[PDB]
Amino acid sequence: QTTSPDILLGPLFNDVQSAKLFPDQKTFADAVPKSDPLMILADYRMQHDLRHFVEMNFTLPAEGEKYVPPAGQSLREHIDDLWPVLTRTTDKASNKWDSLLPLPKPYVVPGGRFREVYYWDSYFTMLGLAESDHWDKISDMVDNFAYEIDTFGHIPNGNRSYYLSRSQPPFFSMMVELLATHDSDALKKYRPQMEKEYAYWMDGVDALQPGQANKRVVKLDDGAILNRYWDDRDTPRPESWLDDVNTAKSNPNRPATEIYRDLRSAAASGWDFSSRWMDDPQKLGTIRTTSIVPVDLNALMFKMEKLLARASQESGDAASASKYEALATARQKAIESHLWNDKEGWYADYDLKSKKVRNQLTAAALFPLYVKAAAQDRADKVAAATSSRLLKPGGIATTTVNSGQQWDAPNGWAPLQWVAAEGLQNYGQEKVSMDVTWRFLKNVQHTYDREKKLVEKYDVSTTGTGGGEYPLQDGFGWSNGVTLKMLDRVCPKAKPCDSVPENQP
Repeated sequence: QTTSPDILLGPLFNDVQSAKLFPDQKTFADAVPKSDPLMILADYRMQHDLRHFVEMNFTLPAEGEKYVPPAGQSLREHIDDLWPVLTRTTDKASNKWDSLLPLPKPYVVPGGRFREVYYWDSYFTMLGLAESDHWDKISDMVDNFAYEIDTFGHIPNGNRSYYLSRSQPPFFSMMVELLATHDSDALKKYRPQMEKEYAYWMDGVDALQPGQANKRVVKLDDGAILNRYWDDRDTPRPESWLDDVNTAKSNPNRPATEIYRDLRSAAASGWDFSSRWMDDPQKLGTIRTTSIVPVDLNALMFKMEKLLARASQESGDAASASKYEALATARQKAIESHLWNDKEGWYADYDLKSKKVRNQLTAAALFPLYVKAAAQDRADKVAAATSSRLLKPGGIATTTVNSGQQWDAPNGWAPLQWVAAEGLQNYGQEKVSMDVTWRFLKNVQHTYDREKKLVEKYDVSTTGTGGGEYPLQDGFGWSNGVTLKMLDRVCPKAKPCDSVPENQP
C-alpha cells in the first residue's frame, strides 16, 4: 500500500534507476515485486546480470492500451467517444506491494497509456464530462477524491504510493461545486471532506508568528496568512529518480535535499517545471518552489474558503459559515496586499527570500480574476497585460520566458486557457476572453485536422502543432474537457457546432 518503492527496495531501486535499465524512470517505479522485497533484497545483495534479476523478481508495467478510434470523426464526436474509452477501474492492487493505490470507483484518465489518475487535471476533465452529461463518472471521481481525503488526509498528486507525500492545486471544492450543479446537496454531502482538505493546507497555521512558515502555510511579517506548495519528503522523486539526482548534482553548492524538496513541490504546483520557480531559467538546480508564495494557489484557497462558508450556510451552521467568511475575507485582503505587482500592473507570486512581490508575469496572474478576488481596476490591468503580452496566435502563453521547460513559453495549457477565458469574462473583458477562447480552439482544431488527435499541451506561437507530446490518438483529458466547454461557447446553444467554425464573429 503506502510504502513508496524507493524505501521498499532500498539500494536495489537506486541501482536499477541509476543503471538507466529502462528508458522511463517511471517504469521501475511501477514494477510490482513477485515476492517479499525483503527476500528480493537479500537475494540481490548476494548475487549482485541486473536486467535478468529484475525480470525474475518484478512484473514490469504491461505495455498498455494503444486505442485507435475510427477515422473521420468530428472534433466533438471524437472527444465524446473517448470518455467511455478512458474510464478505468482499479479496484484491487496486484499484491500488497503494488504502488498503485486502489480506489473505490471508476475514474477517467487523461490517456489510455496513463497508469494512474491525478488531482487538478481531473477538474478540467470533469468539465467535459459535465458538458457531455456524464454525471455518474463525475460522481465516481468525487467519491474517489473524498475517499482519498478520508484515508490519506489529503488528495495525493496521483493514486500512487510515491505521490502520497504531496498534493496538487486544490480543485476539490470546485469539483464538489460542479457536482452540486446537478446533485444539489453535493456541497452539504462533501463539506466534511472539504473541511479536512482545508485543514491539510492550513496545517500548523495557528502556531505561526510573523515571518514563519510550516509545511503548506506561511505567515508574512505583517501577519498575512498565505499558502505555498510543499512536499513532505526531500528525496529524488521515485518516478524521476535519476533526473533529480542529476539535477541536484548540477548544483552542489546547495544541499541536494533542498533541491529535491523544491522539485517535488513544483510537481505539487502542477507547473513541473517552469522558470516561475527557478532563480536562473536555464538551470533547474536553481529551483526554489518552497520559497515562493504562489498567486494561483492562494486564489484557489480563497475559493475554497468561500465554498466552505457557503457549504456551512447551507447546512444551517451559522458559526462555521461565519468563520470561513472571515477567513475568505482575510485571504482576499492578503492577495490584494501581497500578490499584486503595482509597478507592472498584474498579479504575481510573492518571494519569501526577498519579502517582495515578484515581477514575472505568468498565466497564474489570471487566477484572482478566475475566483473573483480581484478588484475591477486590477482585473482590467491584467486584461491589458494579457492581450499585450500573453495572448499569442494559438492561445494564451504560460509565461514570457522560453526556457525549455514545459510550463513556459511557447506552450499553452488547456487549464490556463480556461482560467484565462473565465476570469476575463468574470470582469467584462469579453473581447480578450473570446480572443483567448477562439485562438486556443483554432489551435486544437487545426492540430486535430493534421494529427487526428488532441495532446497534453500546444505550441501557441502558431496553430496546428502540439509538443515529446502524447503519442496515441486516444488523446488527453483537460484539452478535451476545455475544448468542449469553449466549443459550446462559440456557437449557439440552439445549433451547436461539432467543429471549430472558420471565422470568429
